[PDB]
Amino acid sequence: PVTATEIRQYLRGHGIPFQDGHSCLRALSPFSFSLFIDKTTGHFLCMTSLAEGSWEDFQASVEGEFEDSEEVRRIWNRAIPLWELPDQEEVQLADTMFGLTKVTDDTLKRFSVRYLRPARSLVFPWFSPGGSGLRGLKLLEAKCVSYEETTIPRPSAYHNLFGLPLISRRDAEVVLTSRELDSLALNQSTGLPTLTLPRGTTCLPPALLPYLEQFRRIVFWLGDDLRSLEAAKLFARKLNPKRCFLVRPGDQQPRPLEALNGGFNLSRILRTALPAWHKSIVSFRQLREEVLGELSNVEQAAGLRWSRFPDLNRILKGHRKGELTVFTGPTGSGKTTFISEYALDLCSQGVNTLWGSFEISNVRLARVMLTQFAEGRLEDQLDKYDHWADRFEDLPLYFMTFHGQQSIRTVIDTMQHAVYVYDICHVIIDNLQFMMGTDRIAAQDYIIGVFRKFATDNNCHVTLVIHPGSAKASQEADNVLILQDRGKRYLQVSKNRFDGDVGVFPLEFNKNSLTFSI
Amino acid sequence: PVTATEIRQYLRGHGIPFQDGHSCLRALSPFSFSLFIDKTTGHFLCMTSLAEGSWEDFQASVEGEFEDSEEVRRIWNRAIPLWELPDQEEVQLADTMFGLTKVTDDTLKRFSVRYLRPARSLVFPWFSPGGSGLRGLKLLEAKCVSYEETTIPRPSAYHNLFGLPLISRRDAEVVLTSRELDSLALNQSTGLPTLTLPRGTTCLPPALLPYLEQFRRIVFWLGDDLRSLEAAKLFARKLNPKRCFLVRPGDQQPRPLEALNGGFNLSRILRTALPAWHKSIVSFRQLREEVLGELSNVEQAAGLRWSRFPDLNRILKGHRKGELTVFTGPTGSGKTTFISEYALDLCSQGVNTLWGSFEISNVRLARVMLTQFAEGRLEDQLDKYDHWADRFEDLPLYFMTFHGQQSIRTVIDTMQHAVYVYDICHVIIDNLQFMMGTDRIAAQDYIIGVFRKFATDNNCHVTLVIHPGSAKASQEADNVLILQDRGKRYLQVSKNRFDGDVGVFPLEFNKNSLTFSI
Amino acid sequence: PVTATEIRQYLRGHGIPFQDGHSCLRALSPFSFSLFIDKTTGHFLCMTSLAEGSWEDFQASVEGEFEDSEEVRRIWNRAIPLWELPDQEEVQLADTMFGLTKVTDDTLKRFSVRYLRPARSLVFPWFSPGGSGLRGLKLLEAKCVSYEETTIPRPSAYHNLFGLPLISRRDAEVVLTSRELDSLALNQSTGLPTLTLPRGTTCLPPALLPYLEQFRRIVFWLGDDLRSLEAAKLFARKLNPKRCFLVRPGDQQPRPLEALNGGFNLSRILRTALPAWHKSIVSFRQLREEVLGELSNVEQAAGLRWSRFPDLNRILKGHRKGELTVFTGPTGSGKTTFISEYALDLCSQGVNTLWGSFEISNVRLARVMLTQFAEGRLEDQLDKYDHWADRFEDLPLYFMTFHGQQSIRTVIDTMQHAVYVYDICHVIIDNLQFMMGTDRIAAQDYIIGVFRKFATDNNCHVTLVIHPGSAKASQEADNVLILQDRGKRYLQVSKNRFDGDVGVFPLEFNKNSLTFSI
Repeated sequence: PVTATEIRQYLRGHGIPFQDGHSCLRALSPFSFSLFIDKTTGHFLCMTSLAEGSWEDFQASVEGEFEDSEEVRRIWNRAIPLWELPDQEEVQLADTMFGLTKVTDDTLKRFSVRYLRPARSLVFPWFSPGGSGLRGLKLLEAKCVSYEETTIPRPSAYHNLFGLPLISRRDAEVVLTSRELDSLALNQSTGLPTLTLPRGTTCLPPALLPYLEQFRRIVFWLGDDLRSLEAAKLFARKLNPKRCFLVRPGDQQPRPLEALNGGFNLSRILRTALPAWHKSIVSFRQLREEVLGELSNVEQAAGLRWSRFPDLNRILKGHRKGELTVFTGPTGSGKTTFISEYALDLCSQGVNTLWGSFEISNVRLARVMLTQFAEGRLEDQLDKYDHWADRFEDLPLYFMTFHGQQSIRTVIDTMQHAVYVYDICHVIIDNLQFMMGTDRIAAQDYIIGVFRKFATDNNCHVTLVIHPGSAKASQEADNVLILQDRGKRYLQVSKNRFDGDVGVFPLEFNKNSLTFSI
Repeated sequence: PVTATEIRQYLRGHGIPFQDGHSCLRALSPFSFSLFIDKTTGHFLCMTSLAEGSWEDFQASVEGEFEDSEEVRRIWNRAIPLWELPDQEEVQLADTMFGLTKVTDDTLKRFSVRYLRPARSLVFPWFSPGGSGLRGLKLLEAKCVSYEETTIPRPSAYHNLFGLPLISRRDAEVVLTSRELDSLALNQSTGLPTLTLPRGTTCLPPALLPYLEQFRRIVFWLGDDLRSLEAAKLFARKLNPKRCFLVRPGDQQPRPLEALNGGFNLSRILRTALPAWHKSIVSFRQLREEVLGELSNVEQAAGLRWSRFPDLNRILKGHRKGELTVFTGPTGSGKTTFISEYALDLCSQGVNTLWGSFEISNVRLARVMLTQFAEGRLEDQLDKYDHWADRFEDLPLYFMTFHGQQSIRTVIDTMQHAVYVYDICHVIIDNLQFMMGTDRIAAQDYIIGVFRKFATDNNCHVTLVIHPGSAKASQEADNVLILQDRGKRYLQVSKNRFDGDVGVFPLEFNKNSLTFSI
Repeated sequence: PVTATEIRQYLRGHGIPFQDGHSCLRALSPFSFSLFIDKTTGHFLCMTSLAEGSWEDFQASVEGEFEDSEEVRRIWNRAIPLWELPDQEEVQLADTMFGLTKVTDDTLKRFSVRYLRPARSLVFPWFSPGGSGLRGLKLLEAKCVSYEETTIPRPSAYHNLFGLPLISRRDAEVVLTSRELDSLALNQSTGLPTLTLPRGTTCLPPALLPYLEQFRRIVFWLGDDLRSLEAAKLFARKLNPKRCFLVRPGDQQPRPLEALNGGFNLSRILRTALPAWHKSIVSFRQLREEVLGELSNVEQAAGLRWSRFPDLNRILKGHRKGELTVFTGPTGSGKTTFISEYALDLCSQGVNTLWGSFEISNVRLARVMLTQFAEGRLEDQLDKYDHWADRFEDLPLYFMTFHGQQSIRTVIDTMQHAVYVYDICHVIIDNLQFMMGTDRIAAQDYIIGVFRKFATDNNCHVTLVIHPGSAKASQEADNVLILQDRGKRYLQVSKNRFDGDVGVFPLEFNKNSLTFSI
């Protein structure tokens, strides 16, 4: 709830000379403008003092922390660099499975890419911004051709930008890659500075924003799918899209790793980058690639495909961004368990989800959702609980804890804050009456319009569950889901913004596994 | 009705330099910042002058007390220190009943733990903050394994923090314990400073807050039950939860006394303390312990169990915090006696209750409630009245006296003030019409919403008795209780927020003992 | 959303001395008044520094770009000047096809008109304002007598004013010509300075306005049709019509190229130019030519004739300027495809069109409109896609991208901004309900009146498609189009402002080509 003007006037209180630089303001550090203040969160960070915290921490600091030490040097010491391997069969097998046929040993030395023998996996080190020891390791394993990502520490704390020590202060152009292998190929040929997102197209933590402040031109290259382009656009809004460019996906525009392997020239691809910022009026030139992609990716024109609800997939046909849907049904039918299952299935595919359930006792909700993840009854499997707990704490999944605050204004800024900090791509609220907290009809209409305004402006998909349909709700909402009863129930959809397809299908619910089936 | 800004400007009137320190502001004492002013009550207290009083007393002091002397030194002189006992059988029996097998004699000397021979009970002394003589003694007796608590003077005035002289000014970390024996074990192993609450998880008087101002990190450890965690959270709100941490209860997280006896490492338990302050958005990491506890303590998921209303227990299933319930019934059925019985039974289990009865002549109400405590007729037992009077004046039970004030705003701040000063966990108001004080319907709806807002924000359970049901009351309220007549009556519940269970059961009322039965 | 006063006060902030000159203010360049600031867009441009950008760029420039290099010198080197050709048959054939019988070799040397041998086409060079190398080439080819226009680079970026180096600073009179050959004849006889519009009567980019600031008297001569006169009037509003004059079309007032060839005196035509600015009251003197033209051009009294809807042409009889029409029909009839076809057919004749479609996913709309341009199915013709893409990116066609903005005020200024920047002569909005976002009826009436006010004031034709006719809409609107169903549909018109002709005709829609037929 702190605006940029409030940040500026607070700095003027201490008389600290600050310069408005892109996203995070730069000023001389009181504890050459090393001090950086986040525009939206006020999270301070110094390039020299290396101090981080909240805005309230900064306020208390002018009046009058972490080590992250883990047994990770052992893994580094027990792994051999790829370019220092005298073996012939081992290295040839290594590049074939990881697609490193065209990767030269010079790039390996520059990026310090290491290889581990016990599991035959790549090693991607994390270097401290201050030149200290290793901060973490990222491991990629090839299985069959599928790549498995494993990192130490947990992915929620993994904030490594590959090539950060390599890039210099005199560099203004940087290209971001969703993976790390494609970054090696991109730097090998173009030679321009490049960086990799921590968890790919999952999310971009704001802590990494100050490191990218120096660059003036930024080109996004995060895959070869419409989902990657949408993820790039969300990332663009954080970094003042007036200073960044995009590379549209296409048949002739593959990923940098495949482009070098396939022999296609990548300099032309980088040259045809289109601006991510547009005026209120645009021409067809900035849309030629998008229309071509939709013409050959009609399956990608919609959202992701659910792996547990084929019947829902054949009617809704996807889960887009910005669209708002409303779910409703009679009480006592467990309409709160289904939405947890619906969110969990989408969450398993790499979608950021946020839970703002009210009057549900979210502690109990976490238990129900975890049982759904286990696809069974966890009471009997209490012995094997740590294994599923570790698997549970790697998906993008977050919860909202409101103790006394219930106003509509309060929840909006917190939801907006959540999107900025963790790239929340999906928000679900269980009870809307608790937010309240002809008057009831008018109040219900007002809050629904606010959510529709928030969903459209922020492009984040929002799902509202209604506890007793409401007047004027259908016009504002894009989709409707009704779970009626006849533990057997059926879902009926009578409004589809994207497709205009309606229908109804039955469902079978089992309390043993808390998972619906048909 | 005095805000923090009003406190600050009043200090600026005299020009006293004050520093905003956590909860109670620190300033130089005019009668090194010894003077402390409470944020909510303004109760001044000096570390050197040792002067206490109300905010109005402070205002009158700048313009122009107690001794608490009791025959308690006799008990101390007639008791022998545990570490100075040459007997062998006596000391071995003493530790077995009190669970002091692993307690070393060095800890006994440090804490000056004494033992009394006539009744075989522990002695816990109270030391004055200024280094004066003893202020009180706390006695714990083991009977069968049950511990009985007896203190001199009365528990309402017992404000002793065990280990207060022991802790130094250069200590920033303190762990609070609900008992005293576990504090001895905690200090024996960890060696970190620790303190004990006066009456355990009952309440924390604000007078003890300035003594804890010096510490920056505070860890709560008040038992191994969900009730203890809830009590810790209420205590956290008083002491700026941004500077305190919590230890969640669990099977692998026992009390410090049992942890040392059981051999479990306690350093790990202290290391995994989770912050008591959270943002508006949280992840699953800060909820792993809570969901595990609810999975193995399903009986503790609800409130306490009544010892006198099994029929009410089988439907309501508990008495939670923050939930609001409304009681109603026809006049002349003695609906005011039942609520006194309902509060008294919960009060007997260690729950703070406040009475704001209007148009009931609370002096008469005290007589009725006391007769219910005696479980019979006190008219015949007038000879044995002092014994029950002493037993009556040790439960947490308080009353509200409103002579002329009837406005809704006035009662809200007084109720809020009562919670801050004595940890009021339950508020009951007999008559709502007296507070008033289509107009009547609108006024009744407004005040009910205010109570619901107050109950939810402060997490204090509030019960309203309605004197003739009301429109729009069911939606705002969480539970409904109706006492209809057919001195035989029956209670019907048609709304259960926590469980959704409804029913109706008869009751038999006897005027001889003023206690309902079935 | 920046007014002229805001521009003036911002300049006063830096203390830059600025002089209010006609359209674009003149001031001393900080990076003799070389700096020019656009009144409506603030697009800065310096005659010496040669720096261009947006108003926000100017704001950021005071705190603390393009090359357009193409292989065009090869074409110039491979072409021979017309006056340097020793051939006799070739030059005689060249002038007969291009109508250059009366053109003298002296004019060719002065304007540096070149001729290319491989395709037998004229060459019109583009010179940089700073005297640098060639910026572009315009090619005119004669085929049978029809002239084909081809320019390098794309017409959207062609901003060449023929004769700009030739005209001096001491010239106050300039005559604008829609073509280039007529400019050569006009300068040959009159000898007065003259310039040519980049794409003729299509549009006048604001970037060319500062170059015409020096001239005080401007005479428009853009053809011999009522459309040319209307286009001249729209151009007049941009350049303060108080300083410009018009030449009315007529039988005795042909184009300058034909006037010299036909032997008619052109000095008299230039002398009888009428002012383009009039008071609120006028006499018949300034209307004698207009009434004569309408008397002999009754076919030109209305708008253009559609080349794909003869049935619609026989009833509506044309597409005028300033008139507002409303289109409506039942959903699911593809009423959004027809309006794209209607706009595309008019766009193919040289009419600037703007798309502000809402809830249509304009990226998909571009695909549908492009398929209509191909007059068939592009899925099978994906191999021959670049050829149609190049043909698609030369018509005047623009789109509006609104992500979160939906207010009526926002869309009005953007539409007004679009007209100023690109001479938008046609605006079509697909969904009006999305702009919203008895109250609905009042809101719908208000926005329709705003569009009617905008259409009448700006003389731009606006078409609104209504998604369910509305009350009070017929009175404000000028024409109504209804597409009912009985994929066969029929269009009914029941209101014609210009003609008063009503009727209804059927239509046949084919999904293979997405083009209606009868």
